[PDB]
Amino acid sequence: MLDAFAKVVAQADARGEFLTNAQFDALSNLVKEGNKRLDAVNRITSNASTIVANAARALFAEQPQLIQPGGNAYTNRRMAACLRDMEIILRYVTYAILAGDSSVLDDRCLNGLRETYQALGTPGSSVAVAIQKMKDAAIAIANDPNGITPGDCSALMSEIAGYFDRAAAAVA
Amino acid sequence: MLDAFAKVVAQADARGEFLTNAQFDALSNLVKEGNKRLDAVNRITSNASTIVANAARALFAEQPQLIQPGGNAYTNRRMAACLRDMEIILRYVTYAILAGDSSVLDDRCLNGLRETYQALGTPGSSVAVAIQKMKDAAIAIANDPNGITPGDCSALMSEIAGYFDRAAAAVA
Amino acid sequence: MLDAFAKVVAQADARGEFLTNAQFDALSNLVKEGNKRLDAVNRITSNASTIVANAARALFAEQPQLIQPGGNAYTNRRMAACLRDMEIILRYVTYAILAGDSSVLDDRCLNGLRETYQALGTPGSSVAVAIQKMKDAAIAIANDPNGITPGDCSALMSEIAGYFDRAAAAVA
Amino acid sequence: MLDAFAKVVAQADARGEFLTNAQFDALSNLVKEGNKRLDAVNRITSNASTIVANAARALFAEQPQLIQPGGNAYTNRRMAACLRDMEIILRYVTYAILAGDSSVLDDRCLNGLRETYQALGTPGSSVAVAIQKMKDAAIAIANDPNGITPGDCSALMSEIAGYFDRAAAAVA
Amino acid sequence: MLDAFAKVVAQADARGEFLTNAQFDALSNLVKEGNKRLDAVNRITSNASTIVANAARALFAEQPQLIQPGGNAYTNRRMAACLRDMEIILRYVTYAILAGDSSVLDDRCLNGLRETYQALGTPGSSVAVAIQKMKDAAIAIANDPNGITPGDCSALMSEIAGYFDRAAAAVA
Amino acid sequence: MLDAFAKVVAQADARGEFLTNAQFDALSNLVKEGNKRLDAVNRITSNASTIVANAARALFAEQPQLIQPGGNAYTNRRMAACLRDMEIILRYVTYAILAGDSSVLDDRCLNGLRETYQALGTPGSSVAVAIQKMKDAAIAIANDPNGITPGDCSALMSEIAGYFDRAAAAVA
Amino acid sequence: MKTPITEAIAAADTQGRFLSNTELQAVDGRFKRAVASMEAARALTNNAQSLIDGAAQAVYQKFPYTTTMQGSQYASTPEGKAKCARDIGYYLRMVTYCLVAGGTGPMDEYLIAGLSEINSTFDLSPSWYIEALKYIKANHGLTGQAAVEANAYIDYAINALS
Amino acid sequence: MKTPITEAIAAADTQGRFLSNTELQAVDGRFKRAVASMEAARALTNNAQSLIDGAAQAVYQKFPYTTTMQGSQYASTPEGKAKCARDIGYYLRMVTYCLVAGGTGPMDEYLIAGLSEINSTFDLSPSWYIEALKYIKANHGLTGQAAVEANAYIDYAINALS
Amino acid sequence: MKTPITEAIAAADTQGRFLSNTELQAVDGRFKRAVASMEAARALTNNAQSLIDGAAQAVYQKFPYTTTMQGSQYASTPEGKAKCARDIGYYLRMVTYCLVAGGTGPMDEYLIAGLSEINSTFDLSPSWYIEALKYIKANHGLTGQAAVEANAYIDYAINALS
Amino acid sequence: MKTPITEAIAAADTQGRFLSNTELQAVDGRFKRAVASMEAARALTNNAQSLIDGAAQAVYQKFPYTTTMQGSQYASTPEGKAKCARDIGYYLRMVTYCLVAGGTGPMDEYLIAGLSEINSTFDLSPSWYIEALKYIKANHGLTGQAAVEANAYIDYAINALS
Amino acid sequence: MKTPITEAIAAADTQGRFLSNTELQAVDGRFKRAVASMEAARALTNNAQSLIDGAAQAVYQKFPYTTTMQGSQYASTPEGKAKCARDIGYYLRMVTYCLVAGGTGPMDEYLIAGLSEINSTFDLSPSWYIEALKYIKANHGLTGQAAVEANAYIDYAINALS
Amino acid sequence: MKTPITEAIAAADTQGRFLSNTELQAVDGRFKRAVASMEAARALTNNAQSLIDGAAQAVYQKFPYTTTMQGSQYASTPEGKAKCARDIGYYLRMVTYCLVAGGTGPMDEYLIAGLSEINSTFDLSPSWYIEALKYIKANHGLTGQAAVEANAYIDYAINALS
Ligand SMILES: *C(C)[C@H]1/C(=C/c2[nH]c(/C=C3N=C(/C=C4\NC(=O)C(CC)=C4C)C(C)=C\3CCC(=O)O)c(CCC(=O)O)c2C)NC(=O)[C@@H]1C
Repeated sequence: MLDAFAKVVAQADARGEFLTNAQFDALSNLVKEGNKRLDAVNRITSNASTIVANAARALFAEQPQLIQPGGNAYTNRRMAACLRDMEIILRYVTYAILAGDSSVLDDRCLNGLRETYQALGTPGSSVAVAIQKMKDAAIAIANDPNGITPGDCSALMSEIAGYFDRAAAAVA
Repeated sequence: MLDAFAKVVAQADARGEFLTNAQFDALSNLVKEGNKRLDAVNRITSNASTIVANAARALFAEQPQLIQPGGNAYTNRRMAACLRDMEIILRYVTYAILAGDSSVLDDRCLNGLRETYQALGTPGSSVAVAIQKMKDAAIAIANDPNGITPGDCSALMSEIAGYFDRAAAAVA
Repeated sequence: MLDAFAKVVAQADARGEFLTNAQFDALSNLVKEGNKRLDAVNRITSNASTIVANAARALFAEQPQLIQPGGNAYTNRRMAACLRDMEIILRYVTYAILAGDSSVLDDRCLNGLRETYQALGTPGSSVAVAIQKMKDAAIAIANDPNGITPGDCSALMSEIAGYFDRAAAAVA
Repeated sequence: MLDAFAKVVAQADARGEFLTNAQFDALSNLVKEGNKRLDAVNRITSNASTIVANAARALFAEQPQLIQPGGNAYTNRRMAACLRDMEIILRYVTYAILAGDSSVLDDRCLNGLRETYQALGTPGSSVAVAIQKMKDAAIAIANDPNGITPGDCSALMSEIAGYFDRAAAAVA
Repeated sequence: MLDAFAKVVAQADARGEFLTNAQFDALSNLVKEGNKRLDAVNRITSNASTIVANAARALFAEQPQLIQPGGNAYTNRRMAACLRDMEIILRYVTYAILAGDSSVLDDRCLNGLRETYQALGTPGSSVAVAIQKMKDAAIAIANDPNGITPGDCSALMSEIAGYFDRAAAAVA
Repeated sequence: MLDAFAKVVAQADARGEFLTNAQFDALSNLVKEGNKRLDAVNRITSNASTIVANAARALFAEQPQLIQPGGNAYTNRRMAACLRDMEIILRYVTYAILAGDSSVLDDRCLNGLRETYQALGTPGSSVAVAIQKMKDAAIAIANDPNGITPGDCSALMSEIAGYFDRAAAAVA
Repeated sequence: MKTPITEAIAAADTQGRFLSNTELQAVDGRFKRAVASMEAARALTNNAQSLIDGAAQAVYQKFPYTTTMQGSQYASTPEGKAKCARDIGYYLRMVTYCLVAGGTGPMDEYLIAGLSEINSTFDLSPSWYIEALKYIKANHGLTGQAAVEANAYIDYAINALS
Repeated sequence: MKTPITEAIAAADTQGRFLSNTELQAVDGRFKRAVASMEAARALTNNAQSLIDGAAQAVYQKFPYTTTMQGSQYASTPEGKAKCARDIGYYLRMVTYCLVAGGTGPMDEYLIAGLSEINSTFDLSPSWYIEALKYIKANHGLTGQAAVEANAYIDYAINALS
Repeated sequence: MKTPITEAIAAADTQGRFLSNTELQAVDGRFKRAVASMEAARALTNNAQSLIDGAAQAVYQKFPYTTTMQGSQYASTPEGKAKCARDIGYYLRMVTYCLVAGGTGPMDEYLIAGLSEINSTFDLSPSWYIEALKYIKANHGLTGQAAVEANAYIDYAINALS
Repeated sequence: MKTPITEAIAAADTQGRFLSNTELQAVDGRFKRAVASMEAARALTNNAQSLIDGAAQAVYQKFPYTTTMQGSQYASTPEGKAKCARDIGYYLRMVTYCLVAGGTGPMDEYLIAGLSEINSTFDLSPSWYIEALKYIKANHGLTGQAAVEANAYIDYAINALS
Repeated sequence: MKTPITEAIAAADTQGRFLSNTELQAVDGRFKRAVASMEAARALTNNAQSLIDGAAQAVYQKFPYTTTMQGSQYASTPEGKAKCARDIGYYLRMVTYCLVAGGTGPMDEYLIAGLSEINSTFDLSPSWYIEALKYIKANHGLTGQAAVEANAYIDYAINALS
Repeated sequence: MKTPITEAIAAADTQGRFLSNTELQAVDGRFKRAVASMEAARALTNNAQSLIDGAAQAVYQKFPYTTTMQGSQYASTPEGKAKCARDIGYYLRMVTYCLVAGGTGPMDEYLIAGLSEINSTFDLSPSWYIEALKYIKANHGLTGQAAVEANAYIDYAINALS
């Protein structure tokens, strides 16, 4: 597992170099923006249940074959497994938003996940739809300008978007 | 693991259908024939030891290279392993005769067994000979018309034959 | 695991033969030379630490890129892992010298070691250099004519050389 | 684990005796009454959830100190643990009703249960109240004369009562 | 494990009460003093090795029978075990200084430690001497008025003293 | 585990002393007698099966209540367990004869064995009879003057007797 | 899938044993009981629609708020009623599967596994499906041992919801 | 009990390590944030009764059937209302504990563990307690970071019920 | 002890489950079959002595060397014959226990466990006890399902010796 | 394969250690004893046929029924005698392997593993092979330590059959 | 790599939990402390050469034998001094990494793991590197909390060598 | 304690086996080698003081700084020299124990276990004790196999320090 700081460290060690000002300024700026990152993580986490549910409800409205008999989300065991996967994916995304680095998302969630959905026969392209469903909902929640010190989080909201696309790209 | 009843259930659920009369009659008939199935299972099980032994004795009479030095059934550890395999195969066949379905035989015995005999270098074609040796002996025992309420078990004896050929086909 | 005696046994059993004089004489001669084999094992073992260290010191003198930042032996965790591998290899060589047979070296050290050094990205060709570094040092120590009953160990020293080349051949 | 049949067997073996008619008649009578035993087990099992709930609701009505802050059934973790114990006890009682012997109840539930409730500080005398709460409810359900072939189950209902008192005696 | 905050919480829940101002003021004051607590923990931790060593050196100067042949700290395995115990005790003390509560020290170090030193035959009274050796050294280090914002830590240094005496009281 | 040599070592270390001539002579004499010790171990081991069997046959002839229904050696599972215990005891005795010290017999067989036979209800006094049955048979075999270089083993045969009595004393 | 036969086999394959008279007695009991279970399953199947349509109303009467409140979890829309009727059918259909198979396996696999996660996620109250199961149990019109089989698996569902 | 300090210690005692600057930074963050958490806990505590009494009505208005239906699980009796008001107090009181402790531990230990078993056994709908938590969240009258702490632990409860 | 009822309970207590229709069917099959098993056990018991005395001679005829050879393992002494007759009784008595209990448990516990260790230690040939079991199986004079129960447990013994 | 050298190595490779004087002493003891083991193996090998042919008759005399009884397990046919003589050779040949290797490994691997399963399946009595081993032990014509090595591995076989 | 953030995540991913206010407080403490850690890392970096060159002499003065004794482990050759100065730089550079990352991870991964094996194999005395760390700690010219961060990670190194 | 005999027993007690010719050969090798080990142990013991006093000076000459530097880890005080001479005696005495026992056990148990922890804690350099072991190895005045035993256990110590 790496965060935005440990990543820069690991790249300097490989070259045997101390950090340069170009890097002490980039990391100092990361710190300057930490409060935004924490609001974002708090906001998405405190709406985890609604994000997954409404995203699930909409996925099954658009693709009703996932829930008819013989479908991959038919029966409660596969429905629960499906809601679980959506929760697990959103959980490792919020980890990446806090670390400022996607490493945890890759090693411990996405890596090998495409091979898994093909062994059990799950439509990864449908999982990808679910992932970008939660993306739009999470950004809406994280970037909500209400009840929070006004400011620009556009850069942050773009980074958050990268983690979701990274996940939906790894399964589709 | 599935039996003849759970199999029909699993096929209706996939289509989301209640059972039709065509299936309530097929399963009711299966029940009508249960006593025959139990005699067959009892008869083969109570002669397991003689079935394996006489089948082993005959396999090594026809293929004496399996037991000469350097042979795959040479030494007591490989002889025992061989008698064991014969017993294990006959054991999962009698399971299938009771379940009316080969699923247990496939998942828990035959599946992957061909790859195993090729890794250790065992003649699967000789195992296949052993399996149809026990088949003829078991049917003889199961279909013995003596000391049992007379009737037709020809359909049953054919099903039993299918399980043995299924096993000898998976190793040969 | 086999030794020079168990190997000959295993080859007779495969043909179902008692041993012949040609083999009772070869094995009796092996016994005649046992004292030399024990001096050799004792001498290499009692200089294990210096063999690995001086061999490591020289490997990193000739290939200083293994120890500069980004190198496979950079940091103490990879340096230690490297000294460890050198010690582990020398340890299974001394096992083979005592058994008079390379089986233990193959099954429990070399087999699969090439695939391992390619997964983690280690230069197996550098490991091979290290192995023949210890070879020359160990033979020097084992064949030292000082403080020991004079005699010919040239045959033994050649066998010992075979175990090292076998190891350096399996990684290079 | 013993049932009414295995118990009689174990007592004959200790004396090395075949069974006498006095015992072949007692065990044959047990069989004659098996249908009643199965109705009883079915009836209590199919009302397990209501038995435990209504019994819990009444225990906490009579002893409201178990559920006020600082009480042993305060917080949801201890409430659940308490409902669980009630379910576990009723579960091993229904096992004894089917076996016609209390052995399973003793070895696998009651034995050591008094020592457990004193280590964690639970009022075993309150557990005993809960147990006889379920007893009266279960007998009411098992002995309900409605929707069932009329007959005398008074002997059975007395045996069932013995298992509950045995449990409430072991904790009180 | 409890800290000064979780302890107050656990005591309110037992009575079912919200916190009173008397407690919101005590806990707010604890926070006011947190910086001192962190300096203390940092200072003792960064001198752990010297604390244990000098304390060990002095214990064996005063009680040279612990290290003569037959002594409980004779041989390197018992010397190391002894230095280890001193390090482990100092480690759970620094945990208590950070938590503001001795619970972790009791459950995970001291509880059962007296019974352990009597089974293996270690002089607990000597362990107690070692513990108050580290106490005086740690307080000296933690309360050093040099290179730190001047202020009163006398209350803190007394709490720290309580954890050491608690440990030396549990073994002596 | 200790042998006659490691025992003397452990006693010198406790006093911090080098060995004295009184001990270099005692241990040198032990070596002088090693061949006798090896014949004894070989002779008892190569008759293990007959020792246990004939000893078992005689124990059950003298105490026929151990094998009548309800007896502790009744049924094949308790008979086998009994023959097993006799074999296990004789096995740790032959270990002590080779080590010249009873430590292995005490730590790994006898210690706690009395408490075990009282929990399961076995007559330890009968086990003691079995143990001295094997003693007389083993000494007869070990001290047989036939087919072996003549000499005095009376001292050895007395030591062997001590190990058996030690075992029969620990259970009786 | 948990049936009397797969349990009998599972008990033998667990201990490495061939089947024995101990297990064959267990299957003979299944084959015998099948006569009463079949005619129960046939009846529930033939009157499945009236039992679903009546079970739905028993629920909408007991809990009228489910037809007037706003929310995708309620039956206040035509799509919500379709979903409810569907779910009630699912429960009844699993009861027939359990009778045909001779055990809880069908319901265990297809319905009970994950029930708590789904009922919570989608804010479906178990009280609703128990009421629908109580209506079926009272009105399936079975008598004798056919009714004992039906109620056995209907109560088993109810206990899973409680 | 899960607090920032017990986690920092747990992380060290797990790896056999002394504390380090890695862990002390974590506790400094607790000590700093405590200023905003305390004044939130003080406020919720001082206005606890009006927040419970208003939260109870928010529920009885949203789900009016809980005041008219028969059953010990409903608030249609004076004893049932007492029980409901009690439970709502329990939730609020755990929120204050979480603010005082600096983490979820209090709520995890005393409330969330066993919640699903109890809510099912006693046929209590989670929708009720979420509505009561939504009313507190809207009307606690906190602003700034004091409000961020309160809602953090109120939403954490709501997610445990969802 | 392995009976149809202890297996049914064991299968439930294993998965943490209450009993179900799956297990009760298994016991109903035991209670039904008991009628045929009982009359088999009664018959073997009433003619136990003639079956033991005939079984002993079937052995001494097939393997006459057991009556003439020297050794405590043989029946060439009056004490050895007593031992043999005793062992044959043991086998028959376990068969009755298996019929009374409804499964192999009695024989599994009291006889089969340790059989190979004892038969080897004391140099008792399994061929002897199989011949005695074959004589009982042929001459027990049972017919119909009473005979199916007896032979089921006699063949089970024979397979344990093979 | 279990020899003095593979044990010495196994003991070191187990603890992660290089060899030590502890293990080299163990192999020096093998190299020394080899002189007595070799001449034993040479002798048994050179007189192997007379020892097998005499061992076979010792068995047919002690247990004459093996030459007259019907059954594929007996030596009452020319094929059965060939099989018996073969098996006796196998035992003798494993004894020589054990002497050449310096330990039980050869016999452990090639003969003792599975002995009980085979001797039971094929109804071969261990008493037969022990008698053949007792005849070899008495008539191998070895003296001194060569005889101590031979009997050590012959008795080891006998104990495996007992 | 052990940082305050990876620990906070690790603690959550361990228990299967989403992040909570418990963990976010821990990271806020990192972000705050970063201001003091950064300016420490910047200073050590800008004066890195004078601190290495002075640290090397502090060692050669305290242990003068390292400059006169023969052996590749000593600084008595120009290549040996280069190696020593290199190692001292390594230690200082890891201290800056630890300040930038907010924890011991960099030093744990790249330096402390394997330290005892290397220092023993190559006969490097820990006393040397502690003296070099003591010289840096005294002369880095930091004040206030910037100095508290530097010494925290320098003492952490020293304790790893002790 | 690791001796040739406890290993031979341990190898048997591990596999549940009686001793065999495989293990007895291993002990015969111990009993034989004992003649050369004993006279080595006797010699080292009789000349133990001159070997310790000479070994101490070999160290103080090679590393003269140990007699002039300040610190409780050095021999610059009369108490420090006593400690050093004591430690050197300890090493020699363990070598004699290893010869008497026939293996590394004595040194493994009493000296090597914990060596790295102690040598680090007390800042004792392994180079010192290796130099003292090299002086003993050169000057013990043994010849032939008595010297091979001594150096075997002295080099074993040296490798433990390297
Ligand atoms: C006392 C038990 C009886 C007895 C023993 C005895 N033996 C010897 C001589 C020898 N014994 C052995 C035995 C072994 N050495 C080994 O390495 C092994 C295992 C592989 C064994 C079993 C040997 C080799 C000898 C020397 C050669 C020989 O045959 O003499 C003696 C004489 C004393 C001595 O040590 O030489 C004795 C007394 N003899 C009796 O009369 C006792 C009944």
